Amino acid sequence: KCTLKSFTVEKGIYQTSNFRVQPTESIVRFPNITNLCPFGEVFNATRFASVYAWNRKRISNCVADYSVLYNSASFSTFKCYGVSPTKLNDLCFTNVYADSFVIRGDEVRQIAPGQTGKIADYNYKLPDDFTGCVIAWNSNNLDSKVGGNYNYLFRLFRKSNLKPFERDISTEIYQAGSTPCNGVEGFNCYFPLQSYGFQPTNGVGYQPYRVVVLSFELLHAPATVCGPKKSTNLVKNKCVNFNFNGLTGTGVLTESNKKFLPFQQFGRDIADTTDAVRDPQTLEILDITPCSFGGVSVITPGTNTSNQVAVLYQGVNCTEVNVFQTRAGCLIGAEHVNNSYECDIPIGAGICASYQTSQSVIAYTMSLGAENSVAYSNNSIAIPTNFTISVTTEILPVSMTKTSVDCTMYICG
Amino acid sequence: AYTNSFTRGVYYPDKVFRSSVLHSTQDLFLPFFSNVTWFHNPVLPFNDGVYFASTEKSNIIRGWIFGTTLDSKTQSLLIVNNATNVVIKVCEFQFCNDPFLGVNNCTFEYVSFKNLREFVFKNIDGYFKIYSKHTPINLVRDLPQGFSALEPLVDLPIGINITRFQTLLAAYYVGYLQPRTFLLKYNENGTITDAVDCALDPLSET
Amino acid sequence: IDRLITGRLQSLQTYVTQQLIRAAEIRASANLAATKMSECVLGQSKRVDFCGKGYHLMSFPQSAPHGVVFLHVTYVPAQEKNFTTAPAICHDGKAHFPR
Amino acid sequence: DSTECSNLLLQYGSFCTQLNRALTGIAVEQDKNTQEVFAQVKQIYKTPPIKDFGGFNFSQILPDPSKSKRSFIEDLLFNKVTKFNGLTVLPPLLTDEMIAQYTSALLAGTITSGWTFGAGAALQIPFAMQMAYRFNGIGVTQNVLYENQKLIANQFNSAIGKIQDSLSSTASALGKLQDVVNQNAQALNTLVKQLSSNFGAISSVLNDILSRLDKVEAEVQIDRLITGRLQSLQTYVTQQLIRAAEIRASANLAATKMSECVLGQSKRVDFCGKGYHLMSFPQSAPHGVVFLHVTYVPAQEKNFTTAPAICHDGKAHFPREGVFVSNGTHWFVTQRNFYEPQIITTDNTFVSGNCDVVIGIVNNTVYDP
Amino acid sequence: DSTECSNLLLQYGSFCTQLNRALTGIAVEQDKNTQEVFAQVKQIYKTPPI
Ligand SMILES: *[C@@H]1O[C@H](CO)[C@@H](O)[C@H](O)[C@H]1NC(C)=O
Ligand SMILES: *[C@@H]1O[C@H](CO)[C@@H](O)[C@H](O)[C@H]1NC(C)=O
Ligand SMILES: *[C@@H]1O[C@H](CO)[C@@H](O)[C@H](O)[C@H]1NC(C)=O
Ligand SMILES: *[C@@H]1O[C@H](CO)[C@@H](O)[C@H](O)[C@H]1NC(C)=O
Ligand SMILES: *[C@@H]1O[C@H](CO)[C@@H](O)[C@H](O)[C@H]1NC(C)=O
Ligand SMILES: *[C@@H]1O[C@H](CO)[C@@H](O)[C@H](O)[C@H]1NC(C)=O
Ligand SMILES: *[C@@H]1O[C@H](CO)[C@@H](O)[C@H](O)[C@H]1NC(C)=O
Ligand SMILES: *[C@@H]1O[C@H](CO)[C@@H](O)[C@H](O)[C@H]1NC(C)=O
Ligand SMILES: *[C@@H]1O[C@H](CO)[C@@H](O)[C@H](O)[C@H]1NC(C)=O
Ligand SMILES: *[C@@H]1O[C@H](CO)[C@@H](O)[C@H](O)[C@H]1NC(C)=O
Ligand SMILES: *[C@@H]1O[C@H](CO)[C@@H](O)[C@H](O)[C@H]1NC(C)=O
Repeated sequence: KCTLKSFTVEKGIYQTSNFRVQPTESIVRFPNITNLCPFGEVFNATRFASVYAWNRKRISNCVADYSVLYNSASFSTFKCYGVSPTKLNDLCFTNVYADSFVIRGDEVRQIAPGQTGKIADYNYKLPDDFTGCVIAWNSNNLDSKVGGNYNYLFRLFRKSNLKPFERDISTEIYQAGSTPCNGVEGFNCYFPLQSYGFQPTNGVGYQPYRVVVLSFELLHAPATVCGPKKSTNLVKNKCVNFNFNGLTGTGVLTESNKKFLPFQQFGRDIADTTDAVRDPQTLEILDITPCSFGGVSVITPGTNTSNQVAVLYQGVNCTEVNVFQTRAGCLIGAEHVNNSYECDIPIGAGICASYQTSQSVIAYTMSLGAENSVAYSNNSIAIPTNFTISVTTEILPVSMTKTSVDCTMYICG
Repeated sequence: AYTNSFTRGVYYPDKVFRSSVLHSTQDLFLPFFSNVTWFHNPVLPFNDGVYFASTEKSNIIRGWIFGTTLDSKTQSLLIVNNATNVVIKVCEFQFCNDPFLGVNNCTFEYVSFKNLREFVFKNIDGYFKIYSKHTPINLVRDLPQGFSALEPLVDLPIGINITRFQTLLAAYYVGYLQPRTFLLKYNENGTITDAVDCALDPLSET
Repeated sequence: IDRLITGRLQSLQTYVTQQLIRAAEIRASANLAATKMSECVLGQSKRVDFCGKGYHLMSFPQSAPHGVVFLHVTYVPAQEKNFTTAPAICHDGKAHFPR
Repeated sequence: DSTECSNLLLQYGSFCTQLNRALTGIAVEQDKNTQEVFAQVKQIYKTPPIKDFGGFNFSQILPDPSKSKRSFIEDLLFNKVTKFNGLTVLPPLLTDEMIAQYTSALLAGTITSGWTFGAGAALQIPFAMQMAYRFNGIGVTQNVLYENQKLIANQFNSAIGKIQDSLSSTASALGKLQDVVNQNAQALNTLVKQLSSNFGAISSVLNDILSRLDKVEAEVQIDRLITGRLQSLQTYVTQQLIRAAEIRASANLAATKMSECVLGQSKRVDFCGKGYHLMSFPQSAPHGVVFLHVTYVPAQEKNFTTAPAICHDGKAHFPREGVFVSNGTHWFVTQRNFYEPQIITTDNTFVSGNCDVVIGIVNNTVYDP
Repeated sequence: DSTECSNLLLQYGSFCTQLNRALTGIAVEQDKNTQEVFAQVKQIYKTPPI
């Protein structure tokens, strides 16, 4: 009634909808987890970097998982700027880097966007819009020593401020007057470094914290780093959403008898539609069939005859949907009948339906006419003895409505 | 000296299985029956990409160098078969190719007449591609007839610009790839068999 | 406005194209009806099932809105009987055939 | 799948319903086109058990029960001629077995009853006597069949056998049906390849856009794909509406050949094959029909002297149903389609007045029985 | 013959083949139509001199 925009329906078969078998689950497949990025060297060493001359690792040609750094209990603080720590496991980069240093508990706060003062301006400078995360942990058990661990140092004096991301290892004597220092301490001439003097007895603001800063670049040369890849169990003979190595689709996955070459990853039909895939976690080649779909058609006597209807699912098997599997599709709500009649409402492939006897929609194989044997023999003839004059009505379209449309009045008006 | 290429060097254009079908593709290929240079060790231009093939029995060919300068100022590619293995590296190297056994401004490293070897080398800034095949032959100095299909070995992450190449040390041949349209006969096993070079002659175009 | 012009122009092109294709089917029906008028009404057709099922005697046109009705009058043989038959009969040693 | 695209597609309104209404109108018309051709017999006239048709041998074109129960030639015809992206293919209403039951009923009714089953009830006629009526219908007297009946039957059996089994040797004869298969396949593959096209969008893969772009820009790229895919689908149904009109013309012609040949005997020149038409037999073929037209072709090229009329007792005689011919010394009248000379009698001929009027009249004798 | 436009026209896919194919079918029909009307005669019959 809604398809026809009407409160009345005449006898017929009407296509009212399309129905499609929906995906029962989502499948993801990628290769075995391998070449995981070598971040551990930046955190787990016996030595550590000294903030006046800090050390950088390069991370490349590998898969990261930054979520280890924000789930491990091994660290005392985690901070991040510009992009979320979770988004780092979605992103990809040409290179990745990890900067490292030891700083006292009162001064780790200098490692933030747009900071100023001794550490920010003369040791490690981040711009106002920096993207990256910072990991800090107390190391009083590793990095403190009796009388002070003088290997840990910061630059107290410099000729000028650092630019954003400027690395400097300089140790030139600072000059505080007109006297030239000639590369040694003296009158108004001073060694540019100082120590936090890390000792095991120190209060928390004077205790050593090891710190690491993540950093990244994406360039015109394609990404050598990305985050981690998921995977799922593999399910067959069921409609599923799927993602093999980034290839999205939806279909039924099955066994196959195809013979892929060792480098080939997916197989294609004549119209360049994918019809098979290699499972990256096995040698299984899987055939892909699209999930079952077809028109839904409603078979009706007239609404002034009955409200009873039958439904045909065109080209759909009754497995996928009182019920009758025709060659044209699954038919529902029509009684199969072993008689045959003239075709009342056509279904297809020799099947028709009608409303008949306590009454229902029935479905039957159509009858072409009564069977007759002509009484032929080589010397028998039949001759007519009467002639019943017959008047027949033939009706033909001759003309059409003389419609005209002004396109400027229709388009603009 | 020159030699005819015949109908060889048909590398698989993509990692796709196809069968009982005649696929049409527009990749960089050897134009059929073109001339190639014949050798039996100069530094050479790379153009749009290289075909290399050689008379395999003695295994005298050791590897290749590629890049712009091949001699400091910027990073350049070295590939060499170190007996049981292959070393791939992309430093700012500066050496002659002739002292092959003797060979930091560097950013990547990786390790892998009785016959014809066939190899194809290709780039597009989107990583550096090697294809190859090997087949037995008669003791003939130049490329035999028939079709040969070359299988993708590696697609190396290097990002290096290339305009020039050299060889480390049999006869060997150098041809260049060109933008060309091909029709490829994938058989019932999904191997490329026969192929048509659509721009060769009017019958091939038909 | 250019989005409305683009859509409404394409809407009107789709209508006019299907009207041209439908007019060709009405012309085929009018050419058939003019042939039925000529051969069935102005004549007697010896042409099987052209002017109704049976041996055609005559036909009459009637008007209908946008069409024509032909009332085809036909002889239909009825009440047949079986007989024995022969292709010829033999008399004075000579074969006779029905004239 | 994409609800993003499905929602953008609402802005175009009725177009999605118009194209499916147009394809439905074409789909309903295959079933009409086959019923106009084949379903023009009221009853299924079986096939007689005893094959006493004179010398004529229909076993190449009658059903084979060992097989659908096609004839031999009707199985050669099927062998010489013989999807997914929201596209569906629908079955015909009549199966190949139902169409073969109709061609069986048509030629079984023709062989056993002549043209009579077209005009009313099928009336039996011996086959040699049906052929004598069909000779009499092309202006050749009945006795020219009965006196040559074994020659005529052997010559038919040779033409329907030896020559028509050419369909075993070559497939190129059926090009009109193969063309109709090829055009519909090549159109439907062209509709699918249009899904891979960009139409100016950043990608032709719909989820690729939605995974790569911010939602307000993704709607611009998707509307670019919708515009091109909708124009592609309109181009297809426009070409199928134009192609279906030529198939309707061919089906109306085939339905007319089934009535006027087959269940009649056509006097329309060159309509039911070359020569003077005798019969035709329908055989079914995939998406079509084959008519085997049986026809009479004459065979000599030497000459006679002839005259419009002959003089006798000062009166002009004209041939009643024939021609006057001279063998060089003697004058005869013949039927005009086959050389059978008769003595010129007063009942071979009719008078019309004076000798003086006719141009080229000749002096001879008219015999009085 | 603009190369800049030609590279954009490739992004419309098969349309330009499908139109040139349609006009080729119409071209071949004009010969078929003329052959079916006029070439109905098996031999070039010619009239006597008188
Ligand atoms: C109304 O009922 C009659 C009798 O059952 C039937 O012939 C006719 O098709 C029906 N029409 C509608 C619109 O229901
Ligand atoms: C319907 O589907 C079931 C399960 O796939 C199968 O066993 C059956 O044979 C199918 N029937 C038809 C007619 O396709
Ligand atoms: C149709 O007839 C067969 C005869 O074997 C029978 O098995 C079947 O149940 C019948 N169908 C119905 C719906 O009665
Ligand atoms: C012929 O048929 C009519 C009815 O159509 C009947 O009245 C008449 O008696 C019949 N005549 C003969 C001779 O059978
Ligand atoms: C295809 O594969 C099968 C099984 O590996 C093999 O028997 C056959 O020879 C292969 N080649 C062709 C052309 O079928
Ligand atoms: C005799 O004629 C009638 C006419 O309808 C026919 O039905 C019947 O088959 C014929 N008799 C025999 C024995 O065939
Ligand atoms: C009819 O022709 C077939 C060959 O096509 C032959 O086998 C058969 O014997 C013939 N029938 C008769 C009754 O001679
Ligand atoms: C008889 O007609 C033929 C037709 O080719 C002609 O060649 C010949 O001259 C004619 N016979 C005589 C005796 O002229
Ligand atoms: C003409 O016909 C008669 C009767 O058959 C025959 O006797 C005569 O010899 C024929 N004349 C010629 C010129 O053949
Ligand atoms: C026929 O033609 C011949 C030669 O041209 C002539 O002698 C004769 O008189 C003509 N007769 C008629 C009836 O035209
Ligand atoms: C035909 O016969 C008549 C006599 O009956 C004669 O007068 C006339 O001249 C003859 N004509 C010819 C052409 O021989």
